[PDB]
Amino acid sequence: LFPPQWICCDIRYLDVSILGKFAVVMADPPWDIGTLTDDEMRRLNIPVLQDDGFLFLWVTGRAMELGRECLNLWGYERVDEIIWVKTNQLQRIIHWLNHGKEHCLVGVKGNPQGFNQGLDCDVIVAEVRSTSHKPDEIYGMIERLSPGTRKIELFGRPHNVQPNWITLGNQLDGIHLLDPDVVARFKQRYPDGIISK
Amino acid sequence: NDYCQHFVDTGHRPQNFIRDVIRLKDELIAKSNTPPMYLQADIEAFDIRELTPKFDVILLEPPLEEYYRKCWTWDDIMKLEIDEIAAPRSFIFLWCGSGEGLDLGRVCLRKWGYRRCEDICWIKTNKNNPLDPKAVFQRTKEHCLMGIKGTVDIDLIITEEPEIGNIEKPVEIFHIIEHFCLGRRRLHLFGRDSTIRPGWLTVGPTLTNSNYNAETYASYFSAPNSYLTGCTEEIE
Ligand SMILES: CC1(C)CCN(Cc2ccc3[nH]c(C[C@]4(O)CCCN(c5cc(NCc6ccccc6)ncn5)C4)nc3c2)CC1
Repeated sequence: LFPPQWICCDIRYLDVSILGKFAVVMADPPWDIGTLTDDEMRRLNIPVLQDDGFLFLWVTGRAMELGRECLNLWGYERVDEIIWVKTNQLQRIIHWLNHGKEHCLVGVKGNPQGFNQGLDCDVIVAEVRSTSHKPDEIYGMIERLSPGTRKIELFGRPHNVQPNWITLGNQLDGIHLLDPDVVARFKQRYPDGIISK
Repeated sequence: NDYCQHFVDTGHRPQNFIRDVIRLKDELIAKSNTPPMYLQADIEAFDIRELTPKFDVILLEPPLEEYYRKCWTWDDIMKLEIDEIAAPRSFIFLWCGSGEGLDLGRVCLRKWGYRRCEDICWIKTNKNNPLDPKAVFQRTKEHCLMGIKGTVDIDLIITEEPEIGNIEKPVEIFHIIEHFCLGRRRLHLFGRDSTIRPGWLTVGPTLTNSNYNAETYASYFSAPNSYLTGCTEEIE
């Protein structure tokens, strides 16, 4: 379990029922603002991934509205909104206005218990790395919120892989699965080891 | 340097460590500003239609229950007929707090006929001072959503957490609006005596004096001043 696991794949086509239930889902989707259409986004099978937990959903532009929509369709209530203030290595800030921040919606589903609500604040301050590259502070925040629990990231890239996290994304390097029950349900669902349509 | 870890350790919000917080344009705005006008009105009980003309900019600062730790619920706000006093091409700036208003205020914008184009965040430092039940994190910001209908600055305002019970929003919001140069008929709903400001009509229940006259107000925008940006010369 504990060490980073991942799956290179098209998240549209993967049968995420094999992966089980997670205390936290994080998604950083390629909103159409290799992107996904709004219907493709609305159709993702997020609802099977959780019973009681949180969803972290990166948004920008009109995805700010659309992400709220997917968030509610998938069965979550938006209860927080993190913003990451973008700085350089000297802690200064990098249509109508220039943008100094990225938004991440926080959704709750069910009734999660045993989480440490209230340890971090809803503002992150941290340096920009690659274009499209998220700050590692979010993993620290998510760890303090729900420590030791299983977490899944959608549309992550290789640098995003983390302990306790299963990463899905089409630019990862193949498949790397260590959780036995997940290896089991994977082999049952994908015996010849391919995932299309 | 993990500023979130640091905040968990010390009580210092990450924004505490952001460093570092054109003139002639301010002069041009200040020159073309109408005299401040203001009217005491109980907005729930007041037909907003007798505020004329239609406005180019609306700054809407309803008193949210969450600001206190007469309040207006989003139920009340959503029933305001904002679309009846907005110019066909106009802009709205709506303070939504940090809770459900982030969603309900977006409903309002669409209800009144606007689409969101900016999400301006007021980030509140606690350098001088190291919970909603639904909350997952400590809330250290408020959002002011910007709307457009029809056809320099950044989207962050950083200041210290005001004293408890102080509901004032940072005056920087006004600079941001005015630097957009969106027109001269500017309305601030639920302003206060403390927010009255040249270039602005203020309507709100706690104002102590009124000077508003609909004809005097319309005076300021008659030809040849009908379509000014507020960022240009006075027409001699
Ligand atoms: C914190 C932020 C600043 C981080 C950046 N954020 C915006 C952003 C920017 C760049 C990103 N780069 C990826 C990783 C991905 O791999 C890139 C490539 C397609 N990705 C898919 C797509 C997919 N299905 C459809 C498909 C498949 C093949 C060919 C075409 C279409 N299946 C699995 N991965 C996803 N996420 C990103 C998010 C803002 C906040």
